[PDB]
Amino acid sequence: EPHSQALQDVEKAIMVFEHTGNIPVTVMEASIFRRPYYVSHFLPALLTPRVLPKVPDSRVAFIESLKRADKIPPSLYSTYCQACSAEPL
Amino acid sequence: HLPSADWQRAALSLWTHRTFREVLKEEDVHLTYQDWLHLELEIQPEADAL
Amino acid sequence: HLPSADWQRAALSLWTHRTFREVLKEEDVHLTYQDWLHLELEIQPEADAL
Amino acid sequence: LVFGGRTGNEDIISRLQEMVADLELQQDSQEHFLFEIFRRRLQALTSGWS
Amino acid sequence: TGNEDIISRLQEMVADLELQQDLSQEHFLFEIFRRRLQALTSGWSVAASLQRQRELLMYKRILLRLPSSVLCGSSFQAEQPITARCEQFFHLVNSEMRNFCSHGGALTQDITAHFFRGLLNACLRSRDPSLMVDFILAKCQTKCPLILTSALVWWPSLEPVLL
Repeated sequence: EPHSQALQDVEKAIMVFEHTGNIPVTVMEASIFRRPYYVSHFLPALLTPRVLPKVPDSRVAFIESLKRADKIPPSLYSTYCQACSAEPL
Repeated sequence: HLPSADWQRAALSLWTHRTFREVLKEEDVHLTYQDWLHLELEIQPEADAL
Repeated sequence: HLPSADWQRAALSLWTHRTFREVLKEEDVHLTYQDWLHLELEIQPEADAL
Repeated sequence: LVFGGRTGNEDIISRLQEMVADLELQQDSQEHFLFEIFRRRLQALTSGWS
Repeated sequence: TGNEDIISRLQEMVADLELQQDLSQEHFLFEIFRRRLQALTSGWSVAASLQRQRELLMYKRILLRLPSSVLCGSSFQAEQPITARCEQFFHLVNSEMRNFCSHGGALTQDITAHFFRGLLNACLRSRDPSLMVDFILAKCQTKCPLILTSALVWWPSLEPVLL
C-alpha cells in the first residue's frame, strides 16, 4: 500500500518539478524528517529499472537534481543503473 | 542543466571570445527584430527546449 | 448497412441515418460543453488532423 | 511509468483570455468569480499534511 | 504551429494601445490590410484571387483573436465624434470580405458576433445606449448592409448573448 501511494506521490512531485524547476520542497522536508517514508517513496523514484532513452527527460532530470542535492546514497543509484542496463491446439 | 556540458561550454567559449564580439558590430549579421520573428515563428509549441 | 468501404463515407452515411438522430435526442448523449472540453483537452498540438 | 507530464492545450487558455477581456470591458466595485472558484477548489481538497 | 505565444504578445500590445487611446482616431491595422491588398496583383487570375482569399481569411482570424474593441473603439463620447473606425471597417467589408469571407449573400457567424459584441460593449459603456445603437444600425443601411443581412441569418446565435 505505501508503494502505490508513493508512486502517486512521486508522479505529483515530478509534474510540479516540470511546471517549475528546483525540487518540490514538500519532498525535501519528507526526506530529512520522514526517512522511513522517504525510502518507501524513493523506491518508486528509482522504479525505472527500464529503457533510459538517448535524451534526458522528466524522470532523468528529476533524479539528476536529487543526486545534485546529495540525496540518493550511491548504493541505490548503482542498483538503479544496473537494473536499467537490463495436439490439443 | 541541458545536453552535454561540452556543447554548452563550446557555445559560451565562442560567445565570450573577442573576434565574435568585434564581428557582431558592423552588421547585416545583428539579427533584425523581423529576422528574430521569422526564427521564433519557425519553431513549434510541440518540441520546445523551454 | 455494414459497408467495408472508406471511413469518411461510412461516418457521413451514419450521420445522415435517422435512427442515430433519434438516439441523440435522449440527452445522456448530446455532448455537453463540459464533455466537449474534457475531450478537446485530451488531444495535443504535436500530432493533429486540423 | 508516468514519466513526467503532458500538456494537451495552450489554445483553450487563449479562448479564455478572450472571454476575460470581453466581460472585463463590459463591467468597466463588484468582485470577480475566479477567486470564488479558486476558494472552492482549495476547499474541496484534503486539509492534511500528507 | 509555431506562433500561439507571439499572438498572445500581440494581444498584450493591443490592449496596451486600447487604454493609451482611451487616455476618435483610426487604427493602423486597417492601413496594413489596405497596403497588402494594394501590393497584391490587381489581376483577376485564380492565383491572385486565391492569394487574396488566403490573406482575408487570415485577417478575419487575427481580428477574432484580438478584442472586439478594435472594431467599434470604446466609449463613444458624443453624437458629433461618431462612426470613427466603423467606416474603416465598413470599407473593408464592402471592398474585400464580401468577395471571399461570405456565404449565401451574407457574412461569417464568427465575425458577425465579434462585431455585435464590440458594438453593445462600447454602446452600453456610453450614455443613451439604445439611441446611439439605433443611430449606428441606421448608418449600416447606407454604409455596410452586409452586417444587417448577416445578423438576420446569425440571429438565433446572437439574441441570447445580446439579451
